[PDB]
Amino acid sequence: VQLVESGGGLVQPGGSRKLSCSASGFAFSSFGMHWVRQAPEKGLEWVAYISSGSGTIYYADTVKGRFTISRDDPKNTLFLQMTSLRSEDTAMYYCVRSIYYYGSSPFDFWGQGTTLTVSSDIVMTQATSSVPVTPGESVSISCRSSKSLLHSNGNTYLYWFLQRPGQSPQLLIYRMSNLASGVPDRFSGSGSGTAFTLTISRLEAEDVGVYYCMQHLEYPLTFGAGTKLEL
Amino acid sequence: ELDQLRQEAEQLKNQIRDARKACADATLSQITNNIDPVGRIQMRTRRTLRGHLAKIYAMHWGTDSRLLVSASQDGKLIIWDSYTTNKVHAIPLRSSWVMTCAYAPSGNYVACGGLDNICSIYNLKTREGNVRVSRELAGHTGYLSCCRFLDDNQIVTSSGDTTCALWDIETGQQTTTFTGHTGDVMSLSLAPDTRLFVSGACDASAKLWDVREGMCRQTFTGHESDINAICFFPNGNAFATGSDDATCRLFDLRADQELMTYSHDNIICGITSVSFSKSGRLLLAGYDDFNCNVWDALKADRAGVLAGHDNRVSCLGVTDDGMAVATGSWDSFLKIWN
Amino acid sequence: TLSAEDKAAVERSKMIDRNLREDGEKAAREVKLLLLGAGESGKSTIVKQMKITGIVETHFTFKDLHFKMFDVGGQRSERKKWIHCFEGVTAIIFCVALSDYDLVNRMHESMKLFDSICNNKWFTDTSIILFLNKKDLFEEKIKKSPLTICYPEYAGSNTYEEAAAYIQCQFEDLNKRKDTKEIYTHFTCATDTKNVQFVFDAVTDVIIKNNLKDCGLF
Amino acid sequence: IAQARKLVEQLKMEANIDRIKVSKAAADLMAYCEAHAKEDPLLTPVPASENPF
Amino acid sequence: PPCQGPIEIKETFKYINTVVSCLVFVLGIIGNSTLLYIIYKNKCMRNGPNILIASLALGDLLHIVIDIPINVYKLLAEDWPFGAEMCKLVPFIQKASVGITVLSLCALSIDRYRAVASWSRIKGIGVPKWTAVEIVLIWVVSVVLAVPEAIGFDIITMDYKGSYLRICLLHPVQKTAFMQFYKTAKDWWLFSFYFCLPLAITAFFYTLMTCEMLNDHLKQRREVAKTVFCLVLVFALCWLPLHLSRILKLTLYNQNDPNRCELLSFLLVLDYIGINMASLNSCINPIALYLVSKRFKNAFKS
Amino acid sequence: CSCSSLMDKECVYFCHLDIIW
Repeated sequence: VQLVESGGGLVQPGGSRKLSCSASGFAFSSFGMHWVRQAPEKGLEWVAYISSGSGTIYYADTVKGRFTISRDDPKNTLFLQMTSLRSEDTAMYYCVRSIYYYGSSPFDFWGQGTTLTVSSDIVMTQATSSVPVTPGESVSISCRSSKSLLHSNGNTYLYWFLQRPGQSPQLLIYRMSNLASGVPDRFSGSGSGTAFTLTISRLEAEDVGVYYCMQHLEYPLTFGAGTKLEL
Repeated sequence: ELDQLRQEAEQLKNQIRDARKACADATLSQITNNIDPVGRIQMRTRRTLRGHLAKIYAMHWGTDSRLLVSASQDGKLIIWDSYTTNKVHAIPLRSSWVMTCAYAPSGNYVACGGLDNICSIYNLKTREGNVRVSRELAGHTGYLSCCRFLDDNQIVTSSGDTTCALWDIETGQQTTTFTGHTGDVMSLSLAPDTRLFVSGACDASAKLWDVREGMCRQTFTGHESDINAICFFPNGNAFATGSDDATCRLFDLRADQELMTYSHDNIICGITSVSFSKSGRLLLAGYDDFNCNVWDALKADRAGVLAGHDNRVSCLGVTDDGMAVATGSWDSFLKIWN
Repeated sequence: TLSAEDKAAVERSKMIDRNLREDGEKAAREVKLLLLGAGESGKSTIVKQMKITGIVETHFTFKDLHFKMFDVGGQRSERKKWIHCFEGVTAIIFCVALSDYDLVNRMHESMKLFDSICNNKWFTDTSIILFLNKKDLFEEKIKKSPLTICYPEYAGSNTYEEAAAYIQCQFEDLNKRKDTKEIYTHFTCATDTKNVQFVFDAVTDVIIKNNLKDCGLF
Repeated sequence: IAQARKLVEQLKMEANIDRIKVSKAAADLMAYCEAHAKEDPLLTPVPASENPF
Repeated sequence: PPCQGPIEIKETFKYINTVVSCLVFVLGIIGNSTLLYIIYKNKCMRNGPNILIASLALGDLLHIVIDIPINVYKLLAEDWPFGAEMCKLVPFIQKASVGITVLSLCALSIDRYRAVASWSRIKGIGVPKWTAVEIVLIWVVSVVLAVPEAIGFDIITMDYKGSYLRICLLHPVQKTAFMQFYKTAKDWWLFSFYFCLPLAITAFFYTLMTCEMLNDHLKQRREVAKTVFCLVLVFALCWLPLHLSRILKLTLYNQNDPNRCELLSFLLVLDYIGINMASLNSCINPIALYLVSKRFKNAFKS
Repeated sequence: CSCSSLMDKECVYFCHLDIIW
């Protein structure tokens, strides 16, 4: 499986550009798609969402109308077309798959990411942004929210992501408790509405990066401030 | 010489019979009168699954007690959420003729068998996100009765070859073969300890086997017609069968005999699917007369009727949690009763 | 109410339901045929004509309707426990070889099987398609063999046409019902698709009859 | 003829089994049934607070 | 020009019509009720034609229930003691019921023609694609065409030469000019839309079905062709009289006819017979189901 | 039932004798 995005380049303010993403290794039609924007220095920000078979589309309030999206299932391709680009849109854009059923784990995979250069919300709160760590030491990362993330159905729609320096982030825990496939068991998470945490026991190498808490209770999908590890 | 062998066999059978009769000293009916009966039980319908367009032939619950797999003759088997009635997946089959569908305790694999003498295992939790066929356990020489998962690498199937087979998922050949039954088997059950399993065939007799060794330790008789469903008592020391005699005979493991038969003069059709409760005070039976009955597993009396279906109920399942019961009939309908 | 993920799950379920309905529509415009018969009863040649371990599904088509057949008699298994699975089949094809009328009582066993499948409780309405193979060699053998051997209670002229008519009528009389169940006979005319045309026309006729019955005009 | 040998060996193996008294089994079954009876949502109906439906 | 004026209903005709109407109404309601029960039990044979038959039975039962009691009681009191709302509502309901009945018959004809003319989607048990469109279209078109009578009739009390009237009539004088244009020749539209159009379409489609239709196969083809055409002929015979009576009292009525009084009396009796025969057609279709198909025959055998 | 005028003692009589239709 792999997502390869392209069609990104420097343009002028007020211009237009359309970026295409090609996916392979999996059933393109069975997965909903999302676009997310990583600022040149700041954290992630969700852009838009396309449902399975284009049945539903969601746009972030800052890019409504000015941005639009489409999917061509037969050739496993996604299109994000915008016009009248502002100078603030210069960032790196990622395409992410997500499938929603009982016991499913959306945001499973992440695109490579394409840079871009131009010349109501449930906010997620992270107390700190930089903490020094050493190998073999357990560390807890806390994250607060503007509202309780536990829904009446019993689920806590919270996700945690690690972005190592240089590459796309990956899902760490989904629904705040369940470990994803392929992630080590040393990670764990806990907490309650509007105040959650993630525990790393016996820290080792390759675990240094920026840690983000993201909410999926309702749209838009806001991210956390992001906590970075230091050695 | 051969007549001597026949005489020895019948003499041993008679000695077994008289030993059982000597060990038979009382009945459950004469003592269940002491304990009060439950009385009347009502199971109001809660959910109905309107997804199939053909008669279903098997259903099974998951260990999570929320997901259930239903297999219909339409050639597509569906995974259902009990709580929200959402079609999680609908796996097409290489052959629409399907008799059984098993669910792994870990839930990552689903077994399903049909008239091709092949039980296929599909893998659910996959990297690609699409449900593809993992394995096929061919080479059974006879239609499939039911497959049941022991572990994610062990499964026991029951074939029309009058045999049961313990295969290996990773390898693809049957490590253990169980035979001896005269007629073809039609149902199979696993004890909760997963150390012994029973089998019922058209011989009107049910025989249990040693999983570790691989041979049957004993057999029980007394039925009048073919056995279509067997359910193990939750304690793992007894069970009740079901035939086309409308008789839900009950047998014990440690007593090695039959306690009581469950026969009433109102119903004369067959028994399709038997089930127990978590407690074991009551059992459920889905007959061929379009309605499901719930007897007292100890008092041997009709404690109510579940008549929510307009056609024969091919299968029924009870949650291991004990919350609800799913009934699946030939009208392409699954109904949830709490 | 429902969360966003719940709404996504509901939409996915509805999409899968649309897929299921489309698949059922595709399979509904399709005719199911249950082919069965005794040992070496011509089924090998029948599938030979209709193409260009337990269930041998013959898949083919015609000008339309994409006929499907399910050979089940080739495998050796039980008699009447899986037969209820084929309930709702459009039509049943019966293939009996006429050259087995002398080899052994085989004709009697074939008649017993035909009676079994005809008065079967599940097959109350589905019509029956007969096929009589090796009719030419049947004529040769009845030229070389007498006719009362098959039926002691039957005597007549040892002529091919009267014997074929008599055996067809004898097979047809075995049913216990006529109003709902109909018997369609053939003679295995050569190796051409004329048999295929005949089965297509019979399927059309029975489809029309069942459709009228559903409409209440029959 | 060997099938007779197999059947008689199986039958005699099933013959030598240390079974227990029937009334003992009935009492044990009753005890198990009553021990888990009060925790049976079907035998004892549940108020509409733990009802998953 | 005053006539002698022996305009009245004979006692014997009233007496016989009472029992005739009671019997027809009872038979219709019981047949339609058992048809509804059997249709509901037909979840194995739930299909487009089944839904159409159920709709026809429901509309027919509603039509009989609304029409028969008040019309027959008019033979008793001939005073209409009911209020303005019922007075203005009843004719609209009866017209809508006749419309749904005739359109249901048309839908039955088109479905039972496409049964042998459209043997492409040969199967499918359940709710079809666009039959639900047709049934709702029929339901809305019935009221869409029957609305003017909901604003046409009105109670007005005249001092007759010997009595005080309670006439719930289509007023000769009304405000809306479209209403006057409607009522000037309303019987023409009634006859056309309720008899000629349904009879024409039904006969057209059944004749097409018979043409596409042509051993026991041909005998059954002839039997079914006879059945559908006999049903159509019975419908036509039973629905001629009402429209014919309305037309005769419309155009053959003169303004200075000394004999017209007697004439009018005859029309009166004819009118009654017509509506009775109308309800008779209402009850005819269920019996046709029993006397044709073994399925509904054994269903009635319950 | 319907009439042309409000002066015809006969057509109103017919309407009183007419059915609801």
